[PDB]
Amino acid sequence: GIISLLDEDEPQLKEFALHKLNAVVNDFWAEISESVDKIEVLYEDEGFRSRQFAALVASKVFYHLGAFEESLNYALGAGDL
Amino acid sequence: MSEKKQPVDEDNWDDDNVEDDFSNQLRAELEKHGYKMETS
Amino acid sequence: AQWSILRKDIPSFERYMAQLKCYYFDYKEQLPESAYMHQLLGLNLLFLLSQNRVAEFHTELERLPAKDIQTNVYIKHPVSLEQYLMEGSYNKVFLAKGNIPAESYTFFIDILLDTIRDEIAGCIEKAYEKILFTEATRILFFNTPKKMTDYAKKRGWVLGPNNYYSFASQQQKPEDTTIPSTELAKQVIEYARQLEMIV
Amino acid sequence: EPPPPPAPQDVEMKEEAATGGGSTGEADGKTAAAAAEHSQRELDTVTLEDIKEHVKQLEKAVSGKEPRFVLRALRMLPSTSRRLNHYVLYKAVQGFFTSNNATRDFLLPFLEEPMDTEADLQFRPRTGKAASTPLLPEVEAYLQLLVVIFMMNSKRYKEAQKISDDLMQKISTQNRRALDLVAAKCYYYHARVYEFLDKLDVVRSFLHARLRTATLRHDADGQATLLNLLLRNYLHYSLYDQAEKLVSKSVFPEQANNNEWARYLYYTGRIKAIQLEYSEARRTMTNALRKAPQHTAVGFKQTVHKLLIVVELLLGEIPDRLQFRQPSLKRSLMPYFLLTQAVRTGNLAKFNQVLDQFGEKFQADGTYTLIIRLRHNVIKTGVRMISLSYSRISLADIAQKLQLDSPEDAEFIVAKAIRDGVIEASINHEKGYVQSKEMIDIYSTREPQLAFHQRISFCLDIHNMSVKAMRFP
Amino acid sequence: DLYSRYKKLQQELEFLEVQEEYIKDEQKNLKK
Amino acid sequence: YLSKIEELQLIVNDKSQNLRRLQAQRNELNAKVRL
Amino acid sequence: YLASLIRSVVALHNLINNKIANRDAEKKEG
Amino acid sequence: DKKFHGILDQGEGVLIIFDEPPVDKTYEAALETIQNMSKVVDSLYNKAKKLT
Amino acid sequence: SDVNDDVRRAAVESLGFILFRTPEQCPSVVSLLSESYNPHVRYGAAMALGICCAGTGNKEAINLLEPMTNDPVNYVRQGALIASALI
Amino acid sequence: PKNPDLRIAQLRFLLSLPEHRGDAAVRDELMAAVRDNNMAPYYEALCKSLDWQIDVDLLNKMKKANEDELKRLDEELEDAEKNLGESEIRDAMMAKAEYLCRIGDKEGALTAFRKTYDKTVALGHRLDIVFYLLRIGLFYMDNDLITRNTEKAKSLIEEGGDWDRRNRLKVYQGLYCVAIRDFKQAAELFLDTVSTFTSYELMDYKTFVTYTVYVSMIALERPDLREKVIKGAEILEVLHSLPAVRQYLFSLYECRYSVFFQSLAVVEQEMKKDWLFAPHYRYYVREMRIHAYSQLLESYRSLTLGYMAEAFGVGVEFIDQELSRFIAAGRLHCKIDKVNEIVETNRPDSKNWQYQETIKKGDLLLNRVQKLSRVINM
Repeated sequence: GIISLLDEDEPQLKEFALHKLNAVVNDFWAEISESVDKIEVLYEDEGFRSRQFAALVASKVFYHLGAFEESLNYALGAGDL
Repeated sequence: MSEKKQPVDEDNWDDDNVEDDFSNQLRAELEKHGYKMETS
Repeated sequence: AQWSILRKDIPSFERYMAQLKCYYFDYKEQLPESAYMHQLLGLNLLFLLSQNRVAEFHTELERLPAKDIQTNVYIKHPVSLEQYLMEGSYNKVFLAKGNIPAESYTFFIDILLDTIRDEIAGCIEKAYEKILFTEATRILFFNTPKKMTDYAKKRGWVLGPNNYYSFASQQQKPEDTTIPSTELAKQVIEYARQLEMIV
Repeated sequence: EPPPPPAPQDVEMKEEAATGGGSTGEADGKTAAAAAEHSQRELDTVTLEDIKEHVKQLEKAVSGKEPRFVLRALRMLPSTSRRLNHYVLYKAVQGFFTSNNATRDFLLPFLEEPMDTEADLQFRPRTGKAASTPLLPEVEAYLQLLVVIFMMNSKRYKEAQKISDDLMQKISTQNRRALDLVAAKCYYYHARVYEFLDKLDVVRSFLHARLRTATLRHDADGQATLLNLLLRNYLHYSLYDQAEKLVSKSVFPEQANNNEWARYLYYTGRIKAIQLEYSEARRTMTNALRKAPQHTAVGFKQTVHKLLIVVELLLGEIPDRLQFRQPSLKRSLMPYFLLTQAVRTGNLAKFNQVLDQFGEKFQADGTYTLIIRLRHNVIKTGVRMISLSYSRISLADIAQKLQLDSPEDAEFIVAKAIRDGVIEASINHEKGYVQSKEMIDIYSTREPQLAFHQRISFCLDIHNMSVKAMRFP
Repeated sequence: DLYSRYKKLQQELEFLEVQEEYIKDEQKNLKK
Repeated sequence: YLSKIEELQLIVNDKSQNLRRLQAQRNELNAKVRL
Repeated sequence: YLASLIRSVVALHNLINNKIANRDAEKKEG
Repeated sequence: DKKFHGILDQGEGVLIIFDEPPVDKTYEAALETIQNMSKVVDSLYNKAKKLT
Repeated sequence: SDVNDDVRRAAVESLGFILFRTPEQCPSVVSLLSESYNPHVRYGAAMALGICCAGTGNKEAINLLEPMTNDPVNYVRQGALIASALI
Repeated sequence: PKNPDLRIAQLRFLLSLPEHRGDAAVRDELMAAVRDNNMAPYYEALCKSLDWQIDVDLLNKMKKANEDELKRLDEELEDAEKNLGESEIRDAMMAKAEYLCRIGDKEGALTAFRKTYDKTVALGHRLDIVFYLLRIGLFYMDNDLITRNTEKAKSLIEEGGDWDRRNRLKVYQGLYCVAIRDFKQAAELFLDTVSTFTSYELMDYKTFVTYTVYVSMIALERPDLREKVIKGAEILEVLHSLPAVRQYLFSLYECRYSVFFQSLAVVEQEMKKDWLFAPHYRYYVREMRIHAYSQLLESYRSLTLGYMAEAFGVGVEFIDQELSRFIAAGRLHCKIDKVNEIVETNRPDSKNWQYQETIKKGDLLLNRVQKLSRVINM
């Protein structure tokens, strides 16, 4: 998958899909590990709104894997969220 | 748990598959097939 | 999905197919029955078979195992066809192509034709001695395209008349003269480090 | 009855005497993360409890320990050991006094009684023992009707022992690990309460959340016990979760109990069965097979061997399996003596007679991917046997002696045999010659002296395991 | 406390790694 | 928390101190052999 | 060959007294 | 029946007789290790007995 | 590591000089230094507990001073008793 | 027991292989049933062989002889309870009570086994007991009691030293070995053929010479083969009696091709009729021919199955699947071929094949102590 769905140019699919991410995050820690590059692109996309939340759940999943320091740098660049 | 129902109720383990062919078949194997040379 | 294969959008095709796998992975099994419910797994089985994903073939045979045996001859036929790819290959492909009444599977058994033709491009020359033109005529169909020419020249070898030798392979009888005698005692160096860390 | 009173009075006080009285010396043995000498002894006697008499297997008078011990659950000034000695003298409520049964009815306010009484002075094995040992030795009643939620409630007060475990005593308790031993066991009782009728939906994100609180900071044995749960529920439950391991594979730093590490390597090797990684699976399932020698005389080692050797039959070749014949196995016909007989024969009619005839037991296999390449293992066993026998063999011999109907079908089997590197055959595709041959240089010029870095790398590994083994005293 | 606790065990930790390092040279000299 | 768990995983280093007691045990070994 | 056979016997040297004296010193410590 | 290491070669002529008899390295080592495994079995009852 | 034993003797005399403020570290490991080959490192090993801790009356350090005045060599027993007079 | 009813257990082996007939059942079933108060030799073959029409004038006069024998037991032990000798009850009644085990069922366990086993200190009476678990291991063809007499025997193998009878323990332990596939210990334990001349438990000593040559012809490498079965002096007479037995050794040692199978045909015609060998006439005789192809296929290297098949008889395809099952049987490494037809042998295990078993043991048994090595902490 439900993260691969994000080839639509409208970002409100990505906010719908992050609304899915914090919902069914309790079973799907693996898919973001293949979707690291999507969190890198959507993180480095400025006017795209969900870069801060991409740093949030990227800190969650890299917290889960063991990248606590990239969870830390995302926790820095994650904003007030 | 480990039980849950059950407390109420170079050896053979090496050979038994070829020894099956030494259990049902080829008893007089080269002693009828050894007899093919002169019976036929 | 039928529009994604109508336009040949494969990532959105298997992505919408992954959506449908999330619609039967939907945590309420108590759903009404769509008419394509099994041959969508036949689609996923077929292209998932053609893209060479065999652990996906086994979690295909494992995510819904028990219903794959009896119903949907478009499930039983690609897995007995997988037994035909396992044993008796190049003998039942076009005969199996003679049996798909649900015309959406020819598109992906053409991808199975692609994984046929590369294995012709690896399994009749450079593994044998010589094959005559008529066997490449049989298994390489249409009897002289620039396709079987493209395979005969794709091996990196120039054809003879009425013949395809499978020569010019496995040269020099390689030996690796003294390199393991160097590097394995280079392993013995850190074996002496294993004499070093222990006092 | 007169023989029912003295025995639980004896063995029960022998349990909590060493349990509380020795675990007192364990947590008062201020650094005890590996001693736990009545914790693991106590769990050895709780595995003995499930065999023997329970807290009170309703032992023919009233089942009175349950209205006895959890009352006044309070470890004050050491006359509360004399409160437990009052709980020795009050064991004649069955014999002398008014018999009052309070099982399944007052056991829920009895579960409230470690909170109804005063402060637990940091010996949680008694209290979580009182959260497990009442109702999990009542799983053996097997009705599982409205007491599923009772045993589950005892595990909710175990979750209150998780709150008082990792949410209290913030200075290096080291009973947290022993409560991961007891907590993991009653997570198997979450299987033995939930999984009789549902799935452990709490312990999905609480599997990963108990893994979260048992990840790195104070993790010991929660890693691969929660990963045994993770690995074991998600086989009957649908897969790809073993691929959810693959991005976050973390195994033990040091191996646990050899039963646990044994069965754990059996679980993940049994995943590599359906993953068809045939190289690692034979040695980790061999390791797992030999590493669990203790079992009940009616089986589970024949279960572990039976569901072990199927992909070993699917290797293309197999040895004739194990080496210690079992007759109750012979009665149950579990790992298919007759079918592996059909494997080492090149037979097909009796082979598919075993397949078609025994399909109700192939249901008990549940691994029908065996046959789809196991008939192929019959034909590759045939061409491997004949090709291994003959120096040269031809398609005129084998292609119709094994009734493959044509030369080119056998040329496809030898295409997959040279593709598998099985045979060094050649085929003259002009007249129909398999101009097969056997390669040379079997001598020990190069190959064993290359292999001696595997033999001696193995040997130096056992050197260093012997050194690290020496490092303990 | 808390602040003094890793103000004892840190110095004990450095000292312990120091003479723990010295032991190998001790036992090395014993062999010589 | 900040140092309230750093001190705890720092208490865990007493297990590394036990290996040092094994080390001083090794120096106690062979000292009477050389004597 | 001498490394293979002989160092396998060096493993066979260390393992026996290492295990026996190991668990003597282990479970005979208390 | 009898022997002098006169191995048959139809197309050599010398019918080459050759051998390397002293290879007692692996002989004595293998004969030791066969007994060594019996010694480790002789230790197994001490090992499995002393523990539990 | 040195072969000269008087500089070894001073070298184990340095410990009470540098570690008198927290003196409770030394005797646990200078006890291991008491098993030396020579009465030099046995000698200054018998000195370091004393000159490290002499303001105190450490019963464990005393308990290590008793086998040091139970030595075969005489003046290391003497130095153990003088360091005991220090303690 | 010993030898008559032992031979009636050999008549139970005559019940064994001809099953389709009931006449060679009933002839010496009756002839064995009428002699010497033998209730059991028609009782278990009353249960197994053909039944009896009646037995009143047939065999109940022999249960009447069992009644006279039993009432003089009721004379004898009551005359022996007055006497105070060498336990006169258990001696004078161990004789007729081992004879009671000859009459009927296994009640000679209680009235033989412990009856003199609880009394004696010498191994003669207990060795008669051991011989009787042997013979009841020939009646029922036991698995238990022919091990339990070794079990009782090893209580007195610890002290002894004797010429005939302890070598007979070596003999019948030999028959226990080669009752199943255990071959060399029977031959080596028979190999002292001198000391076993004639005791009242033997069959024909010449047939003992045949049995030790049948179990001794293999497990005896060619210097030891000629050194025993050819260079044996006193054996040459007791194989000179039976010429085909003497021919069999001389046909195998000649190393021909066809007289392997004429001779082997003779030993086949013997090796049906031998009790506790008739379950074992496959691997013995493929052991014969694997010895033959082993000793014959090593020296040649320019070998061809045309040149084999000329002198075997016919072996064009007749030894094809034979030697294919032999190479494919795990042993006999040579290279069977297509019509190029060159058979190529292997190493003598001087260099290459020796380099395996060290790691075969250093993986397995050393891995067992890897697990017990992992029993340190948990």
